[PDB]
Amino acid sequence: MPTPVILLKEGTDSSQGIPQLVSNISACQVIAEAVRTTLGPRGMDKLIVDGRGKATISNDGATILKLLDVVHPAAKTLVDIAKSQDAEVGDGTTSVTLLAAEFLKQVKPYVEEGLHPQIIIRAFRTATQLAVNKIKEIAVTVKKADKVEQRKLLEKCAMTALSSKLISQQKAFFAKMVVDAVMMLDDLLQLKMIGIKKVQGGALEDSQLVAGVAFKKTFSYAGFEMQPKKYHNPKIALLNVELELKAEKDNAEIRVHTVEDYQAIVDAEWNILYDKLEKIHHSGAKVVLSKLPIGDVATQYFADRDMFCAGRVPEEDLKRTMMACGGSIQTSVNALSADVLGRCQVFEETQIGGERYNFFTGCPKAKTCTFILRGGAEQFMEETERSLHDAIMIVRRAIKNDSVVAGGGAIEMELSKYLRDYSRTIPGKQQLLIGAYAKALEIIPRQLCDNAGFDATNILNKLRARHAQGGTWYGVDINNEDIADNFEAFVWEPAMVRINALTAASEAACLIVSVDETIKNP
Amino acid sequence: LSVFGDRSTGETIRSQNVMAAASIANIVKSSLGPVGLDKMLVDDIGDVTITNDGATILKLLEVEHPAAKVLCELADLQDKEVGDGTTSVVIIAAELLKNADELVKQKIHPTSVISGYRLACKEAVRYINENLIVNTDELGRDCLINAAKTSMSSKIIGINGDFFANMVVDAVLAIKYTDIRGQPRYPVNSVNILKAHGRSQMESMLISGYALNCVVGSQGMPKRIVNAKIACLDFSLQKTKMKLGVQVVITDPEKLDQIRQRESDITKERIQKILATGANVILTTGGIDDMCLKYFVEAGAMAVRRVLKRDLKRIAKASGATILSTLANLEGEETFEAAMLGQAEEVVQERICDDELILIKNTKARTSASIILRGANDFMCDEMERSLHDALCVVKRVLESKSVVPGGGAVEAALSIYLENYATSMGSREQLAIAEFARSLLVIPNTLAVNAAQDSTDLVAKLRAFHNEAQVNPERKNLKWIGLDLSNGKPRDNKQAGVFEPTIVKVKSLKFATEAAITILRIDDLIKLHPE
Amino acid sequence: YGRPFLIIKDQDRKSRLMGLEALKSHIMAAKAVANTMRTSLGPNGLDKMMVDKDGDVTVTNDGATILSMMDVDHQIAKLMVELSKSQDDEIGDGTTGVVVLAGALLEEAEQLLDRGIHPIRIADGYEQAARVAIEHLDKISDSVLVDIKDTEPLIQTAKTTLGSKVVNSCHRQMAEIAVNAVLTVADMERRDVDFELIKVEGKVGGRLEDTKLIKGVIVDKDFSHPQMPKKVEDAKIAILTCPFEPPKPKTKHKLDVTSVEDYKALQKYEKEKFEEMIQQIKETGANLAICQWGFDDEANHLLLQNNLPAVRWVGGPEIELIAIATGGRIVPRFSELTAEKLGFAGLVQEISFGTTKDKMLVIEQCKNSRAVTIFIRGGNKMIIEEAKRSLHDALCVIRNLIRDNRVVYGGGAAEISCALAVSQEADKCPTLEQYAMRAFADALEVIPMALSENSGMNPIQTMTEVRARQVKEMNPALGIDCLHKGTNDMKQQHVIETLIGKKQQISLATQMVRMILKIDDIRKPGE
Repeated sequence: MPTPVILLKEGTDSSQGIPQLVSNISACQVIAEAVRTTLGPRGMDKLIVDGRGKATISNDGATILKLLDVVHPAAKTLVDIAKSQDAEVGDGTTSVTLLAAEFLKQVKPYVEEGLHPQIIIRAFRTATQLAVNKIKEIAVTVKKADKVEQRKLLEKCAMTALSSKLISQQKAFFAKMVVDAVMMLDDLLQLKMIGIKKVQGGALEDSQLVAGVAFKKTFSYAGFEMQPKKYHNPKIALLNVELELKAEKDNAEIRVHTVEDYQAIVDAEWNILYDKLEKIHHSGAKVVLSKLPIGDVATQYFADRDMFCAGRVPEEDLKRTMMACGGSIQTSVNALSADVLGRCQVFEETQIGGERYNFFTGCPKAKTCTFILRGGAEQFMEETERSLHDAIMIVRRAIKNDSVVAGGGAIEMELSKYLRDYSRTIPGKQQLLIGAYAKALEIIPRQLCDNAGFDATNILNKLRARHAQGGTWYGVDINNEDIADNFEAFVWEPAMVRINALTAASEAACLIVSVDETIKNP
Repeated sequence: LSVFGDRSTGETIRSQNVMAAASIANIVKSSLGPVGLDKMLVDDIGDVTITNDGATILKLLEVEHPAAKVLCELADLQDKEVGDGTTSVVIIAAELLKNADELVKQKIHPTSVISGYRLACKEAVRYINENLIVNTDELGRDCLINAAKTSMSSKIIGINGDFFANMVVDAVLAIKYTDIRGQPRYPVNSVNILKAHGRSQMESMLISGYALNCVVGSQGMPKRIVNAKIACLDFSLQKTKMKLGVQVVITDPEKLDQIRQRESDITKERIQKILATGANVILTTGGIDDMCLKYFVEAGAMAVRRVLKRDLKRIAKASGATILSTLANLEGEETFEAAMLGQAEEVVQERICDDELILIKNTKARTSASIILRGANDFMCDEMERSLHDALCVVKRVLESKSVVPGGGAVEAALSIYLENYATSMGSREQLAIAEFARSLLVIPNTLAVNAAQDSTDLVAKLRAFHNEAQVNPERKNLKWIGLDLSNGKPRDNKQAGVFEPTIVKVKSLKFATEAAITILRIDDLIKLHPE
Repeated sequence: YGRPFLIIKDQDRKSRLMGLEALKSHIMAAKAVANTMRTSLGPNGLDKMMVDKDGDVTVTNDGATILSMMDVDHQIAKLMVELSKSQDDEIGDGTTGVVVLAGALLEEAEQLLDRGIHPIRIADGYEQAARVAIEHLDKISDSVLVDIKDTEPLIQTAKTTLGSKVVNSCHRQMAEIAVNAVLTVADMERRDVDFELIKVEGKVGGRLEDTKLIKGVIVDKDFSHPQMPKKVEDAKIAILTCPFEPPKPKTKHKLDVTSVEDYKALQKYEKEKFEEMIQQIKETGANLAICQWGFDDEANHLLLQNNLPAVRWVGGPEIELIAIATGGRIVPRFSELTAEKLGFAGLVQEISFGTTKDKMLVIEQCKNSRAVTIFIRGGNKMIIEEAKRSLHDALCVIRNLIRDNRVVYGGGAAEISCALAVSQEADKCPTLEQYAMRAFADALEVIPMALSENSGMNPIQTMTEVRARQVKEMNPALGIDCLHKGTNDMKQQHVIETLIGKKQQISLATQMVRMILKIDDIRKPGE
């Protein structure tokens, strides 16, 4: 009994052609709807809980898409774009996804026509290149101008980017903190320096910016409460080496005939630890931190001689501290000298919400700070942290590039007008694709107004009419519920965000539309 | 808060309805236009059914989602009213729904869209009646052939379209009928269609008369009669019952034999009364007993049993015979009159595909038309009879309404731009609905091109360009034209090409599509109930 | 075209509620939490009893505990639980009503949503209202900064905050206990106090009134050797961590005795070292010793031989409490032990507290001690735990008062005046935020209503009279006569509360509910 021989595995799914492509477009639209509501000064956030039961709320779309583990292949590309934009420029990852989906949405009716996708993607590439050039032309610098403080642009940039996430009504506050903080980051510019500290409890209006380093951590040994916990003008000693009785040092068997020699051996071990402690004290410092655990006895000696100590401190915060007080971490206690000894304006350790924290700050030459982030919700901790991370990284980009553009979708409207006018010049099939490009691009204000509950058709129509002639930076104003020169209203976003957004969306459309069929393997 | 099922609201259910409508559209999107490719259904058990006529597909396709059922019923109604456009009307409905939703999918208030749609339909039908072409000046048989063979493409028989159109027009002109005293109404389905696998449609023959799917009752009884003595008889032929309850009780046995004797002699005398008239042909839906058969053989007449009622009614209408449910008179005595007889030149049973069917040729009272199909399998034969039924339907429409429309999508070709211009008049928001109506209605050329597999955007653009030119320089006697083709993949003049469609097709199509859009668009929530 | 496709795995069971329906569901859940909590507010309030997963029981009034022990599944219930935990371990009681504020506010918020107001504006208005409320509140604040040494404004405050817990039986006494403890352990120069210095300790048995603060440390061990004297008058104290054993360097080590004389020398050393350490401790001049770890029995005796009672197997924290209480140090060897590091106290005496159970150790140190302990006694384990939690909250509130020395008379008058100020601003509100203002005021109005409801009075007759009085007069010192005394002057009634308490409460609740409004869409995976 012979049988026909199969080509591929049993159940190898296949689906080819226009139905496959339109299915992909619909899937992208579905992904969009999961995020459509999100962006807006009156925008939105989602709550997603995992199978493990841990809740997670988010307003940044990229985080949400990470949580929405997508199985369908095409949408995985969109979620990857979300990761890309998140690593690049920040909010508008939301906007990025909406642009991608809407590009696909406008193209799909023409895909119903049997157009070879490559024509579509060629038009897309040309349009995107032209759009990027237009943005760069209408980019705005300030250091040419006169009425800019080197921070005012940064402050307003934070102002704009923030006012969609969970802390929107404290923007006038958080912008000042984040700008002043990032001003200290120079010139390493990397996020690892400034940690974020999710202290439980408290109203986030009470969240603290310290020109120094703090710990949410400690660990109880014998005397840790005994030693004084104020040090007005202290010297910081930083030990990586542990302080304990050969606890985890080199493993060795020892042999001793004379009992007195055995006595001498135990004495010599304790003399090792005493020698280390004497080196520490005679150093003249009073504060000692250690990655590795601290012997209780050494704690006792610090207590007796009024030195403060702590053990098991997480390494990242230790690096923060050493970069703060200027001292260098040490592993050899013997080679110690005053040069590697960090100094701080004042040291403390004060209760916040039941937790035992440590403080030292006021170091005039400290290029790294930290956020004590009060808040009554554990979920606020992650959400506020995400928002703050977006703020920090976007303001870093802004410092790097003195280029700003108006917000409120006005950029998108300007691009729409420019591209539509350009479309008249090129005859043939390209014209319709350019038109669809503009019609998809205009989506951003529409979603804004919809989440604002307005007649975005009146808004859009007035927008186009006024924006044909009257000024570049007119766009949606949420509170006045109509057009405004958002630029003067200080809705200021770095150009890089929108530029990268458009580029990513363009190549996303290229990728998706450049697919005809799909093969699945069990 | 309802048990046994959840509910869905707003955007979810809107998108679901559009999704279903698009599904139904794509089910038939490949069977329209002179390059349409027919569908076929492995049923569940092998009794397949090839067909491209959309309404047939929808009826034979089980459907569960509500809106899809709505569209299916719309297709069925359209078939009950036109015959084709089930090629088209479903697509029109789905596309209008799609674009209307796309407007609504943004925010746009549905009732505004509905009002815009209503205006669109009224404007469109008015513009069509300003776009009409009258056939009265045109040669009758000419335009009839044109409309026929236009419908004949997109079907199995489009190739033989010329021959088939000739046959169809001959039949329909032969089935003339004087209506309400002022109308020359032509009855569809009056022409009889019989399928017979075997020879090709090349050899499929038109019958100048009527044809029976019946057989001679008695093999000894003759086969052909050159005389017209045709009597109809609903009244069945059995040695009669007592027919209600009449028990027969015997107290004098001497008479049982005579009782049984007349139990048949009653039928015997009825038959003899029938035959003494000289009728040589009898038909009967009711049963025919061997008693009658042998009598007929001895008389040499013609007898047929178990004929369908509609067929014998048509026989009476053709031969001029009178349907007779029984024998009776204004006086009680059961008699029969030669005046009841109908006539036809010759009646023959003939063997087509080793099955004997009965033919009736040239009834003198009223000319009748029947058509025999010849083909390879039963699949091709019954799908082509569906096609022919649509043919007769459209020709009936043409005759009933002396008015024709240029085929090949000139309709929406004009309509899109005309409605585009008219949209700005309203000034409200509804002109957006108007424009979307036009753009969606532009779907027909798109589907045409894709099924013809050429650059659809370019053909559509050229069409729109020609029509827009037809809306510039109002001296349009040399600037108004009409047309679109596929076989050469470029525009033409369908008026010259003969590609015509009946007006009522597009008119009723657009009206029903508008109603369907209004119904489905007003939806904003389904509530499910798991059964009892 | 039409066909199902996979977007998210388990696509069948990934449910989703979106928009206004979701919001209303969330408000229903929050209101359910609010109703569960309402009865626990106020001295007339009634507390809850929880059943642990492992079948354990617990009776309590502290809302933080109420939600902590709860096994909720709906997410926003978890959010409220975490709310209460945060509020408590920031402040103390008030969780007695914080979630109540949350629930009433969200209820009235739903009232607004029914009129189709977009949630974001609601959030913004509620934030504005909260700012107005807190600024009016701290305008109308009284202060205890101008107070003399704060003996019984603190006593009054404790009296208030304990009006809610069942320990109210002798709550005067526990009020003095709390205030004395915190005043002893407070660092006025810093405005803080670490509760690690406070040793909470409840041993079941005896009356509730028997509960007594001990200016000292109480240790859950008896004497190392039973024969040692039970009382000691002098308290020369030694604090050691090296066990009374032959020292062993914890590097992997062991000797290699070979000869007769080798073993004999080792044998001699065995007792020689014990004699050495005994001589060391004696010559130190100490009288009593405490060791972190176990003893070798032989040294146990020899220690007995020299009239030096000691304690074995003392856990760390207890040890350092001993050290700080006695002013002594922690010595790691005998050799480095000297008289100066020795701890001193007034009286140390073992107590056979239990009628038939093992004993306890108390150190009635008599000089100043930056540490202190509270010893709680009573008839129920559950009552013991409840006393623990209650007294802990009392300590927290007095600590908070140390952080800020300005308070507000309680009894609901405060937020009553806050609501009136909010209403007054609502007239200069203009547009739609006006509804937000009056909305927040009416929602905030709940706490007096709940108090009166638990008081059994007609709530609203009472609260209307309260509003009328606080309008006609200017005193924001008129709440609800919770304990049925004909004066609504809680200032005379002394029903008082920290500014920080209500301020943090209302701000935190505002932020929490602001987020609650901030959400629209939920995707729950089916279990």
